[PDB]
Order: sequence, then structure tokens, then C-alpha cells
Amino acid sequence: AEINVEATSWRRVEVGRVLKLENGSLAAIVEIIDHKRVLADGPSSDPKLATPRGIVPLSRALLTPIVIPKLPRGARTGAVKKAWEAYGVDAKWKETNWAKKQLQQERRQSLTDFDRFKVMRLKKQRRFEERKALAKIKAAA
Amino acid sequence: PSEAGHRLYVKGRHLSYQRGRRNTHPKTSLIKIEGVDDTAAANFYLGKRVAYVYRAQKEVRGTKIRVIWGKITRPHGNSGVVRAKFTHPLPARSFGASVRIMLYPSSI
Amino acid sequence: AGTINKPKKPTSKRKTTRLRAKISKRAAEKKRKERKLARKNPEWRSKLKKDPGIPNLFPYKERLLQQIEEERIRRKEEL
Amino acid sequence: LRSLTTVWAEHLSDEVKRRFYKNWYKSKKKAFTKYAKKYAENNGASITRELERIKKYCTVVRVLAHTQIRKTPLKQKKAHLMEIQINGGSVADKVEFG
Amino acid sequence: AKSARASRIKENHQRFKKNIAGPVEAARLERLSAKLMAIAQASGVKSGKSIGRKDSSIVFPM
Amino acid sequence: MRYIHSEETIPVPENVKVSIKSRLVTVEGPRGKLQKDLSHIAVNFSVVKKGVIGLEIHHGSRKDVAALRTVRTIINNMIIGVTKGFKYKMRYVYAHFPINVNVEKNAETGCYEVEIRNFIGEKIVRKVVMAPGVEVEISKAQKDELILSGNSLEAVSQSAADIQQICKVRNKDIRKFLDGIYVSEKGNIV
Amino acid sequence: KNLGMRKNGQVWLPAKKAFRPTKGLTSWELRVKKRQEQAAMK
Amino acid sequence: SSFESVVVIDGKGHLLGRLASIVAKQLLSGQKIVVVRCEALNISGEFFRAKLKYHAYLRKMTRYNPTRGGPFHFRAPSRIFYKAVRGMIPHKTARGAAALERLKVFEGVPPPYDKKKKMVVPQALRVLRLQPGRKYCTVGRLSHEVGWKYQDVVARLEERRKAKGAAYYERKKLAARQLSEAKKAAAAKVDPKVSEALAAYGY
Amino acid sequence: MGRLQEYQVIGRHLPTEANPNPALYRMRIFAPNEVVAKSRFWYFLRGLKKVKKATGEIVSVNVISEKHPLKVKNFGIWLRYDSRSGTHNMYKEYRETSRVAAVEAMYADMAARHRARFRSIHILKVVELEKTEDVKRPYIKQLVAKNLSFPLPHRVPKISTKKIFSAKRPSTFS
RNA sequence: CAUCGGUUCUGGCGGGGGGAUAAAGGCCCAGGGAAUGUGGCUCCUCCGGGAGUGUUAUAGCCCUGGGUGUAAUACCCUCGC
RNA sequence: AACGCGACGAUACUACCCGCACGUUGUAGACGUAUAAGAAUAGGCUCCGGCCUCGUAUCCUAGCAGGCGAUUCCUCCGCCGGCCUCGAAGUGGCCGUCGGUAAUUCGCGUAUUGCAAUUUAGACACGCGCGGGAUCAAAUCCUUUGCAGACGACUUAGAUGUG
Repeated sequence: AEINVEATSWRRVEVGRVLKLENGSLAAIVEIIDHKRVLADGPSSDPKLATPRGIVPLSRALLTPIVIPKLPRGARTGAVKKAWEAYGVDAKWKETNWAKKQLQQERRQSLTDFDRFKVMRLKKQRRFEERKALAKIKAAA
Repeated sequence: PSEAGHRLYVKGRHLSYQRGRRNTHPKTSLIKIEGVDDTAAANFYLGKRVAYVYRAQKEVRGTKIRVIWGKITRPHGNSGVVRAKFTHPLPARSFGASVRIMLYPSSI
Repeated sequence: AGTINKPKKPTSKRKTTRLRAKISKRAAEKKRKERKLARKNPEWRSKLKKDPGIPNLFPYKERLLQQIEEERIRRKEEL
Repeated sequence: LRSLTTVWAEHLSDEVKRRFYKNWYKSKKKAFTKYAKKYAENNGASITRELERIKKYCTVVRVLAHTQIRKTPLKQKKAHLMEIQINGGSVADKVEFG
Repeated sequence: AKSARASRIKENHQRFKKNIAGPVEAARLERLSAKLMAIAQASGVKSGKSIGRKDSSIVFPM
Repeated sequence: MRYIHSEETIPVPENVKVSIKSRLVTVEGPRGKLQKDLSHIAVNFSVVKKGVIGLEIHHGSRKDVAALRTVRTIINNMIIGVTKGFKYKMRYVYAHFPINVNVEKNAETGCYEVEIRNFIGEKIVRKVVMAPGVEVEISKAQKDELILSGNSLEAVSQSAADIQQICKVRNKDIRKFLDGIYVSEKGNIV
Repeated sequence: KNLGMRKNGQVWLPAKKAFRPTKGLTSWELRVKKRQEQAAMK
Repeated sequence: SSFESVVVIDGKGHLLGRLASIVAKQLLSGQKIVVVRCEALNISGEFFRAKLKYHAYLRKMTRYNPTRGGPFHFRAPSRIFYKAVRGMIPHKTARGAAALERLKVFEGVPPPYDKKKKMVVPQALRVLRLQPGRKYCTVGRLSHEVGWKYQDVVARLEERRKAKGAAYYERKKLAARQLSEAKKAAAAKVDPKVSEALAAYGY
Repeated sequence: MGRLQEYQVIGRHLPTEANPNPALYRMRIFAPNEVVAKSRFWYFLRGLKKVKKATGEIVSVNVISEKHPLKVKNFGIWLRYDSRSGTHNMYKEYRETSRVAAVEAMYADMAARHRARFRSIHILKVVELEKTEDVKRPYIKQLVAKNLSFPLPHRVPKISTKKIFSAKRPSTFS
């Protein structure tokens, strides 16, 4: 009896799940109120990733791969902070590809006119190198 | 040679006049600026001057191209459409015609 | 029925002004008439309505009856 | 259905050339004269490519056929021309048949 | 009476077409086709094998 | 009320293969292969245990929870079909005119055809075409009996229903005229 | 194998269970207790 | 918000009234819209409701003369979408006629729209708008059942177009692989100061 | 109905020669503001103790803030509502973080399910269920279950309504 | 275009006051308690995890009182730039 | 469909085609008016390593509205020719010639439009010119016909003939 099943594997909202909010901050689920609202707390020392303890609607949030292991249900801010610092949620969030995309977005939004001119020139030089490499590759096969 | 553009203005469209359901007011027009989608973005373009550029038949003083001049007055609604007041009311045939919003008078 | 392949004449939801005015007039006349009938009603009415009470599924109904009993005994002692 | 192209024969009779005129007696009768040179130029390459176009793109093939009105007692000399469908076979068979 | 558009009459006619009239019409078509066979048989660009281009619009004009 | 999570369970026999991709269930056994598309029902399939398939619905209503029972029984029916098969024994009876039943296999379709003649003396020949995968034989153990067998229960039962509904008595008293073909026994081939 | 006879003759149907979508929310012992306070309160 | 020369929209998986409202607003604002694959549009509700509405439409006709003034019932799916759009535009004015002149609707994807980018409208997409479990139908199926004649022709032309698109996608995948290899090989020959400069700028 | 707050409203009858020290009556009122709170207070007083606003006065109005707004709680609300048949008891349960949130949820719930307005609803008691064993409704019982974890299938992605056209078909998996 | 006056729309910033001198909450102090029972212990197994015991252990939570504390912040009112 | 469309034949002129030479010519309105997988949405994509909220992306993007001369590079673009290819309302691929071309760096010029005044700049269609290449047609009235007919309209015939 061998069975092959190909279906959808969603991330599950649960205690310890780290949510990314619309303002870019992070929180962790402490208690699930219902299927549309949770109680979430972000104790991160980074002001960009911090979130005060409170009700988060699940519509206004996204699910990160990070899950805090064995976070107790109903744990207050001190225990959530201890678990967050012990698990190292900030480093893993920085490692994720969502934070890299958000960092790239901030870097592109913070450019000035001189910076955009320098981006255009350096991209043209790198494009010259890539064009030579692509011509060499297409010449071979 | 260089193959860049030469645009220093922002594209807009003349949607309509200021109106109710039935009565319209040609003295004020509604302009949809490209890339402006809320009141916060519309607040940047307040006081900016705007040109309706069109073509005529007769060549007068070296050109067949006429301009109507105006300025952006206030935001309209919630979706970034602005109200504009011109020297003369825009032609009613130009509903949907393009207008040029220039970056002057600049506050930057 | 053969409604899908051969529908009949549609029933119009567009009201007419004459019928709207007539319906409003008849509604007002009925409301005045039922006021008159309630005024001249000989049907008996109790002075105090029957209170439905406390629902059984309320988790603290027994405790609430305990404060009811305690308050009535306290009122009897005070009086 | 849309007509993609048609191919005519090298020689057409006077009674079928009459169909393309209202004043045939005053005419110079120039009809299909430049077309008949396509059979001689480049060994009929244009005729061949039109036949190949009908072979590879089309689904319905009809011949053009006209009557020999001169064998009838009618005083009319202008013949009747119609499209007759070829049914059966593949499209290549229809083209080779026509 | 059963109409011309009746399903049973259509099925009767289909059986008639498949079993009775069909072979007769096929043999007739074969004979006529054979007679008309008797009458009928009685570079790529520069040769026309490569089908090149012959010697209101769907788009907006641009 | 919206139920957070509901689940159903299907055991699989050891010789049976089940493949589920995009809610298209393929069940293979000793007798062959069956396939059904179930993409009109919102369901999540999983392998909760070795030889056990789990079906779950998240945040569904009572109707959506109840649909999983139909899905469970359908997949179990395909499993039973590829393992033991399905067999319908039908009987044809008459009073005066014997019913002549001919069974043949059409080569170019691959399907069986059942021709019924002399039904209450009628001159017409009734022809019923079986579903692909249904095999029909005339029983030799018992009298005036057809045996329909296959993997697809729906195909076998619909073929038997067609055989009943083609021999219908019209404009006669059914308390007196009892001729017809009837399904007499339903079961498994094995 | 099946020992009983199903009424509609579909012998391949499995032994179905009761449709109880709210199953498992409340334990039996708690329900017995709540029956006791319910009877006392009534 | 962006102004375009012409916007080509794939009609597959779109809801009729919502797409029609968005298209009519864009046409009156001054944008040229082309809609393709109108046979693959969706209507919410189960199919017999749409069929009954079309038959109720087919009931209406000028009694004294059906050749003038009456509802001319167009059975093609593109013309059904066109009727939906025309109902949301002041078509009896010069402005409305000019706005309708900026719209083209087709069944299937004719050339040269087969080699152009086809956008979608998320505010009208059926998978994003309809609740799961709700029924929907297809305008092409409705058209075929009410008398459109070219369902099979459009299907054959669509499968030829998709075969040519499969060949094009194979070449596109080869080109993307070669471009990734070219970038990886040229990363060695690019000046490193340029490399961290572009990385710090975000490129 | 609205952003509500709970008010302690204490009132009394006007002191007279016969009664120099009239009794004080306290109610907890859910109201958008203090004017509405005092209006509801005098309405209930006229309905119960025959004390009118003309011969009465308001001793105190205070706001009863939630003690723990960051703790998830289960609330049982016993209410009576008026329909054309008459007045009916109902008991309902709401899983919220404050009493005012539970009351606005109750008002929205009654408007959605029974078309009852603010004027036809009498909130007789709002209590906190101290134990999980006190929960009676299955739609709260399934939420207070052990190890509650669930996915979110078919999530429509958020795209701004000002972006009319998209170049890619959206996904509903995250 | 600059500097003004009248009317008006809109954005930001710095203070003051009130309430349970907000209620929370963080970190400490002293008590009490329970389970959707953590660790530990016992028994089952598909060895994946279940069932039982009970009060912090190798997670925590709830309630009461006290300190930081005239804490912060929300809401309302208000003085200006 | 008399304001829907297709194929073909012959097309006299001021008609047709090619080149450039411009419009007090017009158009519901150029200003980078750049970008083809298909399919599913309780699943997909891939280079097979992994990846998927997100087009806030990709390409292109500097120089008198963009000159002249180098240093330097073999990159990009365009017109033609060949071979193929593309019929849903037909056009792209490769190869070759020719021409242009900052990926790096530099030298001479920009002024005076005077503190802003559309940046007159694109495409299609039309017209007038030359300089060339190609071709010498029909319809209607009229007479006649009766397969037709109120009148028009229609079927015919009228050039040497089976008139």
C-alpha cells in the first residue's frame, strides 16, 4: 500500500508563529482569539521589527517561516522576549528572502538623483561585461 | 549620440468638469495625474501649473499650436484626482485629452 | 416547468406613482384603524406581563438565584 | 469561410470571357491576358505557389465551371460561371483533381 | 401523429440511412467518381515550393 | 457555524496503488485502473499513516463537512472496484413471447452491445451499448440471466439501468403484462 | 466479511459512522457533572 | 495608475459586469482597450440562470417590424461583452461614441495580439471575487447554446496558437538559462568596487 | 452599536423635606458618550423606580475601563430582545478581550442575525466565564480546544484598487 | 517672482490640564490558586505520539496587595509655532 | 448589413509604383506613448540547486534635441540581399554586406533665447512637385431582347460573326 498525494501545504497559524505586518514589523502569536483575530507581541530590540502586544487581525498580516518552539499559550511579554532572544528570531528574519526584498526596496527608495546616475553608469559597465559573456556563450552553442 | 528622452512634465488626463449629477461647471476641471492615486500624493502637485496644448488650422505668430494655461487648485475625492483652474475653461471635446503638469513653481 | 427555455412575461419591479400613493394611504388608514380598535378593544389585558426568567444555559443561574434568595431574606429581615 | 485565393486556367473561352463584360463588342477583350503570362513566366511559379497555398491552408475546394452556351439554341452568347464543390478525399487530392 | 422533428422518427430515419440507402448511394458515388477519374486522367522561393507572400484594420494605428 | 477542522479516513489494501494530484484520484489494483476527477469539491488530501489516506476541510460549513463523506465513499468504491470488482446479475422473464438476447463485442469501439428481440412480440430490435469497461455474458448456470461485470460501479449499474429501461411496457396493464429485464442480484466479482 | 443485510442491497457500502461535526468538544465526565448541577438547579 | 498606448486584456477568468465596468471607465477616461478571449469570460451563478436571462432577452423584439428598432440579439461572446460595456456608456452622445471607438473585442487571440502582453484585472477575477462553492458559467458555453456557430473553429485556432506558444516558451527558457550562465560567468570580470557599489545601491 | 464605553452612572431623587437623604441608584451603561449614558440611565429609572429626570439628578458618571485588555476572555451575555411576537431571552457567548468589545460584537451579531436595533435590546448581564468548563456554545468550544492550530486556505492577495491592470495572475496560497 | 492684507482648505511640530492623578504593561517584593498540566514519574503503542499523577521543576499562566510611579501611552480638552 | 468582409480580372488620364521635397493639410489627442508562455488557485514554477504576498519588476536610459577630434571597444542598433518561415484580419528567424555606435578616458565648442512662456520635434492618412520605372481600360446613354417589367431596374445582343 503505497500512496502518492500532491496537495497544498499551508503555513499554520499557531502559538509561536511569527507574523509580518503591513508596516514591516514582526510579532508572534501568543493566543488565538478566533479564525480572524489573534493576540500577538513583538518584543524585538530592533525598533523597525518591534510590535506592541495587542490584537492583530489575520487579514492585516502575513506568515513567516519562523515558528518559536514550545512558546506557552498566553505567555506575557517577558517570557515572549526570552523565547524570542533565545531562538534568535531577528537573525532568521534577516536571513529570509522577504527581508532581503524589503531592504532592496528601501535602498532603491532612498536613492537621490546623483545616486541614480551612478547606478545607470555602473549598470551599463556591468551590462557590457555580461554582454561579452553572453556573446561568448552563444558563440559556443 | 544620446537616446534618452526630454520630458520634464508629468502626464495627465482631462476627465471632466466639476459637476453634480446633472449640472456641470466649466470653470473648474478634473485632472487625473499619472501615478497620483491618493490625496497625499495629490498634495505635492498643488499650485503646479498645467498646460493644455492643442493644434489649430491657421498659423499665428509662427506656430499652429496653442496653449491654455492653468494651475492645480485642490485635491478632489480620495483617488488623487485634482481640481484645476485655467485662464479659459477647457473645451468639452477634450474630455480624455492629455495635459502637461509642469514641476514649476517648485518648492524643492 | 419550461421556464429556462421558454420564459414568460417578466414581473415588473418598477412601481408606479399611483400605486405607491395608494399603498401609503392604505397603510396610514390601517394604522389609524388599528389604533381605534386597540382603543375600543374589549379583550382582557393583564396589569403585569409574564417575565420569561433566567435562561437555563446561563452558567451562573444557580448563583444568581442564591443572591435572589439572600436579598429577599435580607429584605424580610430589614422589614 | 473565407476565400484565400483562386487559380485560373491558362486559356479561357470567349463565351466565359463575355461574363466579365457589359459591352463586350466595344471591348478590347484584355481580360486574363496578363494572367495568362504567369503560366509562361518562371515555369508557372506563381501558379504553383498558389496551388501549394490552397493545398496547405484551405479546407474547402471548389472548381470554377462554366456552360457552353453556344451549343444551346439561346441567342445569349454570354456563358454562366459557378463554383462547384469537390467533396471527398483530402485537400491535396482535391487540388490535384481540379 | 409523430412529427418530422420527433426523436423516434429521427432514429428510424438514421437506421434507414445507415442500413439501406447508404450502400446504394456509396456504390453510385464510386461509379461516378471512377468515370470522372477517367475524364480527369485523360530554390523554394524561385520555384514556388516555399510559399512566399503574394505580390479596415485589427489594430489601432501606431 | 463554521467548523475549524473536519477529517475523514480511507484505509487502502496492500496491493492497491492510490495517486492523487490536483484532486484527480487514480486507483490501481490487480483488476486494472480507475480514474476520477474530484476538483469540484474543496478538500485537502494527505497521507496520515502508512496505507491510510486523510481527507480534511478547513473553515467549512456543515454542507462542506458533509461532502467529505461522499468523497470517502466514492474513493472506497474505486478501491473495491479495482480489488474485487462489481457484478450485476439480471434476469429476463416473459409470459408468451420468449426474449431473444444476443451479446456481442464491437471491435472498433471495444464496447459490448446487447440486442434484444421478440419483446412481447415486437418486430423492432433493441440495441443497448455498454459503457467502456463493462463486460456482459449470458449465464449458463441459471436460466434467462445476464451477468454484467466491471471495475466501475457507476458504469456497470448504469448499463444495467439502460437494459431495464429499454424493455419498458407501454400502454398495457403492468399487473398483467410482466415481461421485462430486471436486476436480480448485486455484488462483487471476487 | 459482512454478517448483516443492508436494506437497499448496496453491500459494498462501508459501515458508516454518525454525522457528528461537533464531536470531541466536551468530554463525557464533564457532561455527567454538568447534568448533575443542571438537575440541582432545576 | 499608468497611461498606455493600448491595453490588451485576457478575458479568461474575468467576471463580465466587473470587467465591463472597469473597461467602460477606462474608455471614457481615454485609454484604448483590447479584450481577447471573450469566449472564456465568466458569469456568476449557475448556467441555467444565464441561459434563462438570454432567453428572456430573446423574447424582446419589435412587434410591427423585426427588421428595425428592435433588440438585435448578437450571439457571439465578444458581442455579449460589447453589449455589457455599451450598457455602461452614454453611447447616444458623441463622447460615448468616441469612447466606444477605443474598444476592440475578439474571440480567441488573433494576430498580432498573440505576440503581445495580455494583462489582467484583479478587481474582476473570478478566483479572487467569487466565494468558494459558488457556481459560475462560461460565456462561450452560453453563446454556443444560444446559437454561436464558431466554437470549434476558435478551439482549433487556440490549440494551434498554444502549440506555437509552447515552442516559443521552450526558446525563452533556453534564453533565460543562457542569460543566468552569462551573469554568473561575467561576475568574475566585473570590477569588485562596482559590484559592492551596485549592491549597496540595491541592484 | 459604535465605539462604546462602559459608564458607572449613579443618580438619585431630588432631596425633599420628607426625604432628606434619598437612595442612590447605580447602573453600568454601554453608550457612545456620557449624554447617551445619562439618557439611558433615566430611561431605565423611569421604567423601574418611577423616578423621573425632572425630579431627579445625576450624582456621578465615571468610566469603567477594562482591567486586563490584553488577556483573551470568554464572555457570556444574557439579553432580552423585542420582536413582533414579544420579548425573548437569549444567552450568547463572545470570545473577546474587553467587555465593551463583547457588547459591540453582541450588537453587530443581533443586527446581523435577528435584525434587532439598539432600542430593542436590553443587556441584562455580561459575565466572564471563569473556567473553560463554563463554555456552552460549540463555536467557542472549538476555539478553546487544546493545541488549536489551523491553516488559511484560499487567501485572496491584497492588491491596491488604484492599480487597475496586473501583468501576472495572482496566487491564493499565502 | 518677492513682501503684505482679507477669506479659506490642508500637513507637521513643541508644551499644559483631566480620568482609577487613565486603565494596561516592563522590572522587582509578599501571599493564594488552577489547567487547554511544563519538567519528572507510570502504562500503552503504528515508536509517531497518546492516557494517568500534580502545582514549577529542565515552560509558563491566573488572582490579590505593595514599590518604581506624579511612569509611559490611548482618549478628551487646551496654549502656541 | 444599401455606412460588414473576402478572392480574382482589366485598369486609358492629371491615373499606378519607386526616391526625396515639403505642407497656414487632417485626425476623441505621441513625448521611452518598450515587455507573447500555457495552466492551476484545497496549488504552481524551475536552470532540478531550489523558488512563489508584491510589476515597488525587466529592458532601455549620459554626449549642441545631443557637435567636432581622439583614446578605446567588438557591444548594441538600422537599411538592404539570400534562404527559410508566418493565412484568425498573414511577418518574423538566421546568415552576409554596408552605415552608425563612451563599455574607459580626454581636448575644443555651447554664452546673448537676457529670471518662465508647447520642448512647434512622432505615427498614419491626404495633397502639391520634380527625376525615373511600368500600362494603353471600361461603364452609361442609344438600338435591341422578353427568361423581365407601372416607371426605373433585370436577362440578352450590338466591333466580320455559328453575327
